[PDB]
Amino acid sequence: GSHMVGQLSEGAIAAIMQKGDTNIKPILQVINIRPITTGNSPPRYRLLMSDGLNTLSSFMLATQLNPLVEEEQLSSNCVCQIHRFIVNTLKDGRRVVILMELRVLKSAEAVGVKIGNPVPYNE
Repeated sequence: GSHMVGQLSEGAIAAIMQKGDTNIKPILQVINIRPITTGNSPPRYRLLMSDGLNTLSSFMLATQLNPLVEEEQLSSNCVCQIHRFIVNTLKDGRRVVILMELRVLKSAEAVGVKIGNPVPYNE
């Protein structure tokens, strides 16, 4: 039947990393979430995300969305649709993608596994 990767926006990560058009609404799977060091500032969560074809490790959650992580709605394996995001390219070429607005379409436990065979984007 229909493959699980059919749920994900295959090619969105390449598009974001090349064209940088933020007027798209890609559906992505969360692979991992990690808090980073922030000192006296609110926690920031870095995400490893998948579009089914690629993963990218440089996604960041806007802190306004921290409750999604802290109340355990946005977690490893869940599928989200991104509705607003910002691209911030660093001096070394790394392109950080900041997720501002999103919908959790399908919970981690309704998915259950990492979907497909995505490979890290590095081109």
